[PDB]
Amino acid sequence: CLAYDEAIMAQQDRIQQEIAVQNPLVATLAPFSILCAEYDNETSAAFLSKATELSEVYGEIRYIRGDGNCFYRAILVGLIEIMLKDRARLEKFIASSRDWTRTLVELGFPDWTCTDFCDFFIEFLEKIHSGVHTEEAVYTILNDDGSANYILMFFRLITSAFLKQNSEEYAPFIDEGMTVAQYCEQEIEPMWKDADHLAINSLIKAAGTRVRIEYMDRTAAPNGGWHYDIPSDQIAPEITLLYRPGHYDVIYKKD
Amino acid sequence: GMALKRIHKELNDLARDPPAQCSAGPVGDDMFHWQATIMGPNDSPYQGGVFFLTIHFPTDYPFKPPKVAFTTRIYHPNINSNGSISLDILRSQWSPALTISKVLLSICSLLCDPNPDDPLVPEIARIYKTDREKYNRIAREWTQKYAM
Amino acid sequence: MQIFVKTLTGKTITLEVEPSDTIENVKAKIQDKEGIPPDQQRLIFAGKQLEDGRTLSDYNIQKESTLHLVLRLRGG
Amino acid sequence: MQIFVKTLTGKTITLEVEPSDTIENVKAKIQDKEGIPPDQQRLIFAGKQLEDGRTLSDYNIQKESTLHLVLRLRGG
Ligand SMILES: [Mg+2]
Repeated sequence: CLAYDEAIMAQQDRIQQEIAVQNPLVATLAPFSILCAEYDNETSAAFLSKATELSEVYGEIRYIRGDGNCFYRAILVGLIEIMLKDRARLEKFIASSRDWTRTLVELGFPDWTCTDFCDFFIEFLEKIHSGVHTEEAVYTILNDDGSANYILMFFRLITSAFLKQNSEEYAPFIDEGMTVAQYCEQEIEPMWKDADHLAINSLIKAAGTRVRIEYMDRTAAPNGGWHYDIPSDQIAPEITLLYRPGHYDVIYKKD
Repeated sequence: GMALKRIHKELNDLARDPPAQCSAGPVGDDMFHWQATIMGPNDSPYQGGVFFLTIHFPTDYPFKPPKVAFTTRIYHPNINSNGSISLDILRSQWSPALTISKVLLSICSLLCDPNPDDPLVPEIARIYKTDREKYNRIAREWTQKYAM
Repeated sequence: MQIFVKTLTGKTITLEVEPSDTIENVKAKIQDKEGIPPDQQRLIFAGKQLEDGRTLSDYNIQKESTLHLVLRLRGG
Repeated sequence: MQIFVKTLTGKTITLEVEPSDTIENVKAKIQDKEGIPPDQQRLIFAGKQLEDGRTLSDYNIQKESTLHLVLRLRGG
């Protein structure tokens, strides 16, 4: 039955619509108290405890839509936020993105579609650099699905490329019956696919950034909570993310 | 918007470098609906046939797959009587890096080599597997009747 | 506690669960009522795909919560 | 016996284990060396995830076998 597979596709689309009405792709900043207000001592004491402790270090959270793309989206928001504060970094990232573009063709990615995503993202960055895009305009672009998802595809693509560059190292870490080639084509390149540690490691290293993940689960933790730095090697992290089971948001230190 | 811009690029590339056996494009003012044709492969029981298909691009293309169905009836384990096509690229394994050209190539390829894993039309799959002489006869008969 | 599981057709299945029940446990429970193998079930709550090894509490699923049951694509 | 656990940071962790040790026991040993709680660990051998209640002998893990460790970081 294919009314079967088509009916599932239609259902998946309706579920995504349901989430989209409730939450933007990229929220405005909220104070950390809002995260704490999701929890209470009567029904979610462990999560409340984690959130209250994190409030000592973090002042704001930026909610990212849970549409399967949240890790890639949190990272690109993080990167673009650095580039808005650091013009030299922006200029360098433009030159390096042009390198990723030639690197994709060299590795045999589909020619024109992959270059189309690269060019769109590069033009977007060039227009921030030239001042054609204001900060307000940038957040509007990141919330407009068509342009936002074009940009996000660049990040999916470099994630895939880095894995393929390093396939021998990374092959044994895959646990779902796939080669690195198959994993890329099924789990990294398509939209709406969750990121696991393998994909997370790849994106961060491919983008040349440094991330701290605050691991907010229910597990009793040493003072300050569980967290992980990627790469793990004593530079301060450039991006800080909040991980709760199944989802990533972006968070911001008080100082 | 971005979907329309992408669809224009898909059309340009296909006009300039079409997949073997395949043609396609908009039927009217709406860029989101195309018609396509596939010539039955040679050395197949579809030889001599011309098979029509309908392509509908979603409003969030290329982030969701195009919808593609045969409008010409065809005898095949993985293509049903409504023209629905059982092909991973169209559903589970769509990615925005793929194009309508690659979809058409994949459909062609499927006509020459049916997928035996969980077939859309089990009866026809059995006949393909166990009685190729009969499968070829019926496929040729339907080609003559619907695709000529 | 009571949670609801909404299927493809709109049909709502009511389940009785503990917060510490694993998602795998919840899928076995759904198998008991609809006869759908757990290997074919995906559960979704608030955008999140629910992991077999995790608990309902891990996702802050409360009383009267509604999860989506989405079956896996068969292909072919 | 000795076994090796490769990580995505490129570090190899060496562990002292018995065939009768559970996967849970192995994760506790990784915590002693690396500080990752067992509930945040995923261990892989022969390209599949290992279950906590099973032993190293159940999975044919033996002298000088190599496992791969990732963190439970799946998210959308
Ligand atoms: Mg210990």
